[PDB]
Amino acid sequence: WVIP
Amino acid sequence: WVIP
Amino acid sequence: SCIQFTRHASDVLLNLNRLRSRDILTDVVIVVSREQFRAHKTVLMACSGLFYSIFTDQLKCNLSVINLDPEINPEGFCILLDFMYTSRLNLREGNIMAVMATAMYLQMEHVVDTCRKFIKAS
Amino acid sequence: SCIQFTRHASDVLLNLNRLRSRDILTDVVIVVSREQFRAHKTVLMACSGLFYSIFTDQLKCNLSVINLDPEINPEGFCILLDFMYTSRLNLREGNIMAVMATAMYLQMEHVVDTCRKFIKAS
Ligand SMILES: O=C1Cc2cc(Nc3cc(Cl)ncc3Cl)ccc2N1
Ligand SMILES: O=C1Cc2cc(Nc3cc(Cl)ncc3Cl)ccc2N1
Ligand SMILES: [Cl-]
Ligand SMILES: [Cl-]
Repeated sequence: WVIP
Repeated sequence: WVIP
Repeated sequence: SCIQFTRHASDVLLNLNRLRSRDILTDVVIVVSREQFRAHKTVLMACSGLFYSIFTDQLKCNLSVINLDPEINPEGFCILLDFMYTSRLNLREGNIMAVMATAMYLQMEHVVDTCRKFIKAS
Repeated sequence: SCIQFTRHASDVLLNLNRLRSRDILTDVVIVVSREQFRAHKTVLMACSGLFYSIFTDQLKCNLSVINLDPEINPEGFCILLDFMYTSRLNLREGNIMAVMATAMYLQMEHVVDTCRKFIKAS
């Protein structure tokens, strides 16, 4: 999971 | 396009 | 010896979401309490262990309406349906419990994992 | 303020390809000369300008069989259908001309672009  |  | 187009899967998902927003080729309505959500059975199956089981059933595969368990929160379902079609999860302090519970019921293991991690941190 | 799961789109496409290999929820047969190819209309639309136009047509959207132009090569179509479901293109010296021609007809602009580049190099 990432910060888009 | 890439070499997978 | 194939070549690969890096953005292909993302572009496919983006176009499937555009079809969903325009209600094109949607073949099922998911009923969550009073709320109704139109979708594509194949996308639901690709994202959820529960929908995979439902639509591979020789009888349920032909249903145009699926009613979820009355304990399921429509907002939690909406957030998860958006994630299915975009890879983006709107996880907030006020919805995390309903999102984790809905993801556990829908059998969306990666969403359950990030919810458990975010809850543990607080 | 969403979070994003990097592998989600690829995992969705992988599961849609698994459904295709097992002939699950396929809703159309594409006829190319004597050859028949089963697929999901939504995936075909998401990948091809031609299938997007066909299945948004109020009459053609309901057809279970689509016959392609007799000039279309079944192998070129097969290579492109595999690319739609995997992001992987089996581009070879012996098939590049048939693949480019089929991609132009199907309106798959990124495939047309790499075919033109690979032809130019030789
Ligand atoms: O967390 C999850 C997400 C998920 C998706 C699917 N859907 C498929 C799985 C396979 Cl092997 N082939 C085809 C499909 Cl559509 C099943 C279980 C789960 N669990
Ligand atoms: O090279 C290409 C690939 C492609 C895909 C699609 N399919 C869509 C486009 C839009 Cl805007 N919304 C929904 C869909 Cl399914 C149309 C044209 C082309 N050209
Ligand atoms: Cl997931
Ligand atoms: Cl393309």
